[PDB]
Amino acid sequence: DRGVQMLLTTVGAFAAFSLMTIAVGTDYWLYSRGVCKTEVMTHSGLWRTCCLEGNFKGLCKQIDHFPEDADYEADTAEYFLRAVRASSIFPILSVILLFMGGLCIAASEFYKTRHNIILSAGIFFVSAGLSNIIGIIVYISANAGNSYSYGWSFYFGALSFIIAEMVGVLAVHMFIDRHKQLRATARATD
Amino acid sequence: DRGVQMLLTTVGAFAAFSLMTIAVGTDYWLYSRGVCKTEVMTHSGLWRTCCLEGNFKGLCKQIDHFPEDADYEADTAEYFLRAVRASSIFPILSVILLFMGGLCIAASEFYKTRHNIILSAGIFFVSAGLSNIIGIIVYISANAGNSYSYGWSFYFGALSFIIAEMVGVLAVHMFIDRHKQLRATARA
Amino acid sequence: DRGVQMLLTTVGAFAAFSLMTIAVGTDYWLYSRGVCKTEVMTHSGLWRTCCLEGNFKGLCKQIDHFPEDADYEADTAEYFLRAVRASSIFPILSVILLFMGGLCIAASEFYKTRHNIILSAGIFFVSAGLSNIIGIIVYISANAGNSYSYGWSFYFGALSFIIAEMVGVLAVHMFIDRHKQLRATARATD
Amino acid sequence: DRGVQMLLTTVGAFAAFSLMTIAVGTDYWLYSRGVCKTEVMTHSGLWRTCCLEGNFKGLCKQIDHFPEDADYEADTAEYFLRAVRASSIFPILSVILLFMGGLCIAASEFYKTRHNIILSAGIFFVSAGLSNIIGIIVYISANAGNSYSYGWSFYFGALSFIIAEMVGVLAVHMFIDRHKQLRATARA
Amino acid sequence: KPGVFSFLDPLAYEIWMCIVFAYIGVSVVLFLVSRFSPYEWHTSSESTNEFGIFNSLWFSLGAFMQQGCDISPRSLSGRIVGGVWWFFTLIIISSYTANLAAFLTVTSALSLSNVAGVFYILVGGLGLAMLVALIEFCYKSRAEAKRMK
Amino acid sequence: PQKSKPGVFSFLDPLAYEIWMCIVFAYIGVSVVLFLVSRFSPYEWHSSESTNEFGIFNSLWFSLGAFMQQGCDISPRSLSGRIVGGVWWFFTLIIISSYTANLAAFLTVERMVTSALSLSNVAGVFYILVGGLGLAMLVALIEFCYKSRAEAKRMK
Amino acid sequence: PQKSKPGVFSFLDPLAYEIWMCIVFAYIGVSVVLFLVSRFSPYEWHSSESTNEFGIFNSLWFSLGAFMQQGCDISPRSLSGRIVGGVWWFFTLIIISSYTANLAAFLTVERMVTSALSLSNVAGVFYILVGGLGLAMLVALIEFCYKSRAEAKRMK
Amino acid sequence: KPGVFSFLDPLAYEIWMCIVFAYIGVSVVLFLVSRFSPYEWHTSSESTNEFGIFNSLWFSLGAFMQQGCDISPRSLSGRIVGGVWWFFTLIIISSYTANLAAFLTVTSALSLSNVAGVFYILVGGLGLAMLVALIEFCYKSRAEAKRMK
Ligand SMILES: [Ca+2]
Ligand SMILES: [Cl-]
Ligand SMILES: [Cl-]
Ligand SMILES: [Cl-]
Ligand SMILES: [Cl-]
Repeated sequence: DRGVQMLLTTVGAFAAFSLMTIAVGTDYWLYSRGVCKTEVMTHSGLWRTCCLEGNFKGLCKQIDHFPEDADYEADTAEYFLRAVRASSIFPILSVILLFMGGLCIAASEFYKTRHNIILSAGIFFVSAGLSNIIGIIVYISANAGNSYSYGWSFYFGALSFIIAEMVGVLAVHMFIDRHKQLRATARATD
Repeated sequence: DRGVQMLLTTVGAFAAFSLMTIAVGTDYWLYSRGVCKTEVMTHSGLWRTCCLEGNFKGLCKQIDHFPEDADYEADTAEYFLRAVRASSIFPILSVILLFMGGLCIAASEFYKTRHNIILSAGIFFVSAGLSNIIGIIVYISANAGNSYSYGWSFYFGALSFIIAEMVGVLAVHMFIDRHKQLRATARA
Repeated sequence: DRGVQMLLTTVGAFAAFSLMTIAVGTDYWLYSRGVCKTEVMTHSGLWRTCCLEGNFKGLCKQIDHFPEDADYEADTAEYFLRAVRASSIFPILSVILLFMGGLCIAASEFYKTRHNIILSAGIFFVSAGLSNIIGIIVYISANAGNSYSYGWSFYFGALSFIIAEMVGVLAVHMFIDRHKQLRATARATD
Repeated sequence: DRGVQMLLTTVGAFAAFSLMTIAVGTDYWLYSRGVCKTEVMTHSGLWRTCCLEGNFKGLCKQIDHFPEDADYEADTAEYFLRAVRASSIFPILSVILLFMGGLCIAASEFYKTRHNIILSAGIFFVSAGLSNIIGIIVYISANAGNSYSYGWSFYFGALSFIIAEMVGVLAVHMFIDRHKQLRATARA
Repeated sequence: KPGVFSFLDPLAYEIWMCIVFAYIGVSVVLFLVSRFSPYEWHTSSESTNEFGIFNSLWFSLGAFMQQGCDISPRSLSGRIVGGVWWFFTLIIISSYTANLAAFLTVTSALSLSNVAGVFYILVGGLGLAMLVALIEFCYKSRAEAKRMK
Repeated sequence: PQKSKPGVFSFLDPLAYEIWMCIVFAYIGVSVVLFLVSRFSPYEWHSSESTNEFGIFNSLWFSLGAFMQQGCDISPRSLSGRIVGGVWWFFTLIIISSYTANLAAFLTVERMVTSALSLSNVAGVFYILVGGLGLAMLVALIEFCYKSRAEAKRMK
Repeated sequence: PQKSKPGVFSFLDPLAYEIWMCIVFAYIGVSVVLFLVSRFSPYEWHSSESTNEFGIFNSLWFSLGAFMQQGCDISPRSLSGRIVGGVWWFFTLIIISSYTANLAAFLTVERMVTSALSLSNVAGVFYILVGGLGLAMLVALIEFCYKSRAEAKRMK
Repeated sequence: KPGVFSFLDPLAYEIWMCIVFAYIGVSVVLFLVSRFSPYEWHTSSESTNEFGIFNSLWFSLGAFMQQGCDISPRSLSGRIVGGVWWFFTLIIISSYTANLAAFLTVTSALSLSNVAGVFYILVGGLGLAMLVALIEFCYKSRAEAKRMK
């Protein structure tokens, strides 16, 4: 079942990476009323807000991550949260960790003798899922600071988190199986 | 004893089926103030409601499960609940499942070589109990949609649920014992 | 240790019986303002209320267990509670059960061969404790239906309950020891 | 290693004792608005209180633990609490217990044949931690009897408590190991 | 006028009845999914798990009463039953406590007259347990007496 | 218009939808991390059985029991597993207290768009419970039929 | 006059004194009945050990754990023992819910004769905890000294 | 202005600090009274109980968090420690929940911005656990590699 497990792990890793990259790139994260001119139905992502319908349908404007005026630097928690949201450090970190896990799996398919590469890939996928969770929480909290809804980029990110956790579990299972087989062979040959 | 357990299971299945079929077919589920034409004390069941006092005593009218209200802003949940209540699909499904379980108990007597019939009967009795619970909850919830009380038709259904669960437990025990005997004989 | 255990059981049984009898007989259960004539400081028990201090100090009057008027019978729970309180059935039952347990202990000390007498005594003492608990709850609830306090007859009843439970535990332990010794002797002789 | 554990226990005992004796003897338990004569920012300890700003900077007055109030309806609980706070009996008792634990450690160094001295030291350190907890609670409760904060003497006391508990655990481990060695030698 | 059983007030009588029915159904289904399969028995005959009908009832009671258990289901279906029962218990018990907090704040210390009913229930249960134990002991003693003869 | 009663799933009203989805994600992550830190190291293994019993399914069961304030037959023993367990316990305490603060008030609020709780306010919980019992019965029967078919095929 | 703060033992204020003494009596009775129904019958014994572990001290420990909503390593197995345990569990649920309904409100009420809780409102609980720790240490040390003296005397 | 850690609001900061101190003290005393006596060890050497310092800390954490434990104290002094800790936990946790209900009833559904802090704490704990496990694995692997040489 090593071949089936490896195929499932690779397919899931690629799917999670692609979903996370698409969610980061696209701008259907939220559906809220707003403007795209520097109150109409607009769809926004992590970088830009674009208006749908109306006279200016299709016009995109970059998201202002520091609204209001006077630049009130009274509470450092708000500034830290706003900087974290503007940088989108956690979704990008999730993308990078998923890419690293996929590269680890690909390299392991070459060497086939260093078991720690599989463990590294599993750790990468689990950490990518955790980073995705943090990024989702940061995005929602920053949005908190008019009925709204979440688009398909948000749910693509959620699905990517789920698949990343599943692939991490599969990679850990493969590492455990490899070490069990090594121990069994050593016991038989001793 | 196997025979004693068989007799107990058969008697309990018959009792539960009789109680359920009586509860479905009688009109004493609830006592409340109401009207039996088209406000006196009134006893009502699942289908029809009758007054028990005054000049209107003894007159039964079918329950209006879909009253002609304003009906604006009517969520599908309320309509689904009242359709389920009007159809009485769960008490009747409980009756049907009890009958099927009783048939399985009866059929196993002529097919003693087959053991899965006893398991099927146990599953039927447990499912009948679950359907009874769902029907009771549906009935009480639809009643809410200020003095009232329940009559013996309601408590007949409650007793039928309890007996059905007991008979299902007994049937599962009989199935376990039959397979234990089979394993003991096969081993030795 | 049979002698020490038997001595402790007998002494505790006698003490609990005496305390319960004294609590039932005496009338220092409660300290509440009232009258003894058919508002002064009065002490009451289970049967009679007596005034302390004042011009009528030392005068005792039987407790009226059905106060107010019109003899309302709308709720049967109140009537049942009031009848139970007036009869004092549970304290008297506790006294009777303690006496039966003491008689069982004495009979066991006489027969010394039937082990079930010890078990009967233990059951009697435990049941007497439970009856005493019920009697206390009934008394307090009936009193509920002006700062007050509880006298030494109330606390004598409480101490009797505690000692009865301890003596029941000791009797059960003695029964267990007797059966263990019987089993050990049977095993040795077989 | 036994020597490593002994060194760690001695170092921790000395550190905890020094932290506690510094916390008791310095005046930076709390920062709050107050008066150092007979309303500016003020740092206060267990015994005395001094202002740190204005013309009255650097003037220290003894804390009035029994202010001349109307004093009527003074429950014994409040008087007991303020007497305990004024005496500072629990921080000083913690210091004394830490010193006794250190003396026990040294005596065990000079009396290695005896094992109960290590256990006594562990008990002393745990008791010193418990006394520290009680003293902290007493201090905070007496402070309540609206902006304030704690200074480094308060946190020195807290760190002393933590270190004392760790050193007590280490001493108990050393006692257990010594008795394990004794049992192993006696068996073989 | 509050009664001695006013602690049942926060929930309706129908809720209590349906709670009893749900408890019975959950125990029966748990025992069924734990014990019916012959492949869950190994080789009298010994079952892999300990979830007989009496043990299943005990487990369900402990789960509902926020008291835990000494055994836990291990199979998929048994764990489905246990998880759905846990969810039901959390919702129902939380609702009862929230409505009881609402009822008790309609600061006055609670009186013994409001919990006398629970005390009576406790003492009745203790008496029933003693009677059951004595009946079992008498039956076993009579059986042993017959065996000796 | 008529006052609207709480929905059939009104027991989810005390928390927002984002909180619920983040709770689900946190639960999945906690179970995965617990399994990883429990089972990955070959030095916790002895054909070969593990020192602990925290496989992925057991880890999910333990985390579910912790969230439901129930507990199971197992508990983590290692330092890393106990860190996961303790932080999950703290999360559960905070979240469950916040959820159960005003559950009854959320279950009976009437919206225009003390009284005892009625069965109509908990009917959804009852429906979910019965559906879960039915699903468990179906799963058990499917497993039984599969095993019986496999055994019969192996015999013949 | 000055407003009176809650006493050092204000955590007992939600219930009346009669309730507390009846709770103590109920706890003693429950433990005694549990021990009786668990250990009295010779048919539950095998020099000879019992089938269960519900001695009087273990019964008291189990009942205390049940009241504090904690649980211990043991649970009754017989029918009578489980009846005792179930009725005690129901009693505990009712009493603990009633007690914990408004504990914070009882801890901060000011009497003339939302705000965070302060340490002065729970100082009594802290004092009781530290006193219990000291008592446990004293009991352990007394047992150790007694055992050491007995062993030394047996040696000589 | 509420923060991300507003769930700690119902209790004062001093209460949290003293809770931490009390937890440490209870764990240390429990381990001491369970393990100090040589007569509690039987015959490396095996102890009668399982209440070492790490296990004692785990037991105290489980008791405070309303989560139970896999072990329970058996001696008189250990049970005194456990009972007094249970009493403390009941009082403190009940007071926290009552004051949290009061804080939340100053029906509005809770927002994720009020529990973001607990989510951050959870993720930080998971990351710390993974790092600790990896460090332990690396140390064991290095030791095994040295032993191979
Ligand atoms: Ca509450
Ligand atoms: Cl974007
Ligand atoms: Cl009808
Ligand atoms: Cl009298
Ligand atoms: Cl000072």
